[PDB]
Amino acid sequence: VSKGEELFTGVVPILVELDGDVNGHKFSVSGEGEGDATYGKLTLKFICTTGKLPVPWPTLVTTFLQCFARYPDHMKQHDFFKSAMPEGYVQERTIFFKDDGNYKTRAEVKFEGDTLVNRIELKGIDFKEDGNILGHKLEYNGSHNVYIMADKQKNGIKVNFKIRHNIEDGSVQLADHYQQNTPIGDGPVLLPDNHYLSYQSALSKDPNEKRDHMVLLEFVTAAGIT
Repeated sequence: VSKGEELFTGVVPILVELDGDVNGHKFSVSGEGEGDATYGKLTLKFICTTGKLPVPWPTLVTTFLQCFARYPDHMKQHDFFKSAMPEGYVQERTIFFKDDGNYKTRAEVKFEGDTLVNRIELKGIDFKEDGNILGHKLEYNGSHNVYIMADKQKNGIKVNFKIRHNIEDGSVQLADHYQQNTPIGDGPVLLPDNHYLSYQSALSKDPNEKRDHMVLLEFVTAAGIT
């Protein structure tokens, strides 16, 4: 097993730091938790440290650690994420909210000692002040697939997927995701055959937490290659 892989055989502490600006509404979020890739398990708690989060927490779920996905033994040569560790990779995304604005994110995911860290910058523009996002019309508790393909030319991967956030009136707010990952190091990485990650997610609250926050539990499993 490679250095990349063996770095995830046990429980790994996680730290996330995000700075955002959506239509001029600036905010910061700190996250802590742990990942157990053996079980594709993520347990996290995010806290808005600047007061009230100006966007719905559900819209930040996908932004808030694919290196913790459980890759079946027979699919191990297709795990790009762990292969780039500990040096890490840069994840870039554009998330288009149908009939509203878009988020553009840049995240540097890598190890700092024994801690897996993700430093994120989020920029949102063209949002409607009273739309489903800035107007907070999305339900908090709104199995889904994330499609991965190799991008040989850029020595990384290209990822695409759609999320449908539940609107309070019963409708749905589509969030179309376009993602790219590129290694930070100059070392070797695994370029995968087409496959996907299956997500199970659940949002909750900490009963003793007064700050605006989100408790997020996820189970991520690679599939698509039999």
